[PDB]
Amino acid sequence: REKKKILAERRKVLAIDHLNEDQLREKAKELWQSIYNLEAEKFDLQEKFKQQKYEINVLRNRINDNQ
Amino acid sequence: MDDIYKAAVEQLTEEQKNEFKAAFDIFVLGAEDGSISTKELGKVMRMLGQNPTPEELQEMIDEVDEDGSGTVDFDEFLVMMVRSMGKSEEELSDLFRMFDKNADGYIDLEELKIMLQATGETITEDDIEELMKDGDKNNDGRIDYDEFLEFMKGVE
Amino acid sequence: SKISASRKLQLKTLLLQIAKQELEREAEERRGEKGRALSTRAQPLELLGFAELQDLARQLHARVDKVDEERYDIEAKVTKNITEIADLTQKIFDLSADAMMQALL
Ligand SMILES: [Ca+2]
Ligand SMILES: [Ca+2]
Ligand SMILES: [Ca+2]
Repeated sequence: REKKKILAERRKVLAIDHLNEDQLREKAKELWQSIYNLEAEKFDLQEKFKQQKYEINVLRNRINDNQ
Repeated sequence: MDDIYKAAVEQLTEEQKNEFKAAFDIFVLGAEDGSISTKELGKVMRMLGQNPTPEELQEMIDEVDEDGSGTVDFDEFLVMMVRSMGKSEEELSDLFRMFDKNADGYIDLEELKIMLQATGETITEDDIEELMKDGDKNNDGRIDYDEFLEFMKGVE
Repeated sequence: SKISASRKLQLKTLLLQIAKQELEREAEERRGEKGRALSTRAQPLELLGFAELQDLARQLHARVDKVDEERYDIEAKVTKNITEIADLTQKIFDLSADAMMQALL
């Protein structure tokens, strides 16, 4: 009985549970493409993260060796 | 950026060291020590679309006066004629990781030596020796990121 | 010097000829590593009945709201690293011829 959980789990009802099936067939698709496009952005954002741990590792080697 | 000028001085065709030698005897038509000074460099500069100041004239000579005479002779002239005939820092950092295989932030002798072997060319023993000490400007065993730049200036 | 400074440059030029190639291929093992993580994380769709077809779209809809949360919390770790790099990078930073030949000969 939390206010946001009753309201968060209500975006499904208002966007899916109200109309056609030959529209559900063409809506269930683009909901997955919205994830594949979102699961790729999450990959190229972890690879970049790995690379910054190296830059900062290199930079932290230069501020301590040049003092 | 010094030992890259000699590279294009050694590779000067003898059909090009003849023009420069000819155009250098005309340069000095009136100097005692037979060498280019500020009097002569004054001529072919303001008689060529400038008017550089006498000190500004002497600093085009000190950059290639490896003799301390202020008299750019012939061997100092070819160095000058190749300072007027590269690779970016934003790019020499994504190459600096393909050396640092153990990902420590440095390039020790065994990281450069495995890179030398993959070049398809034949490495000797002295090639690896002179290269490391060309980069390691403090003899700490590694070429850090600040030296890997002063190392690879002007490399195509 | 024990070697010609024109060969010293030959070797130097040949080193950066493969570090670029070992980077055009590092960024190639990573192009594939993507699609292999997008058939595991984004198992493509294939079809149902007008009933329990529905409780799929209500699961994708609940996935996007979570996927973008997974994408947000890693972004704000990349976003913060960009800030510290330019903050580290700031600390360390503080520490003619052919026209003369033609006019002579
Ligand atoms: Ca001299
Ligand atoms: Ca290393
Ligand atoms: Ca060093």
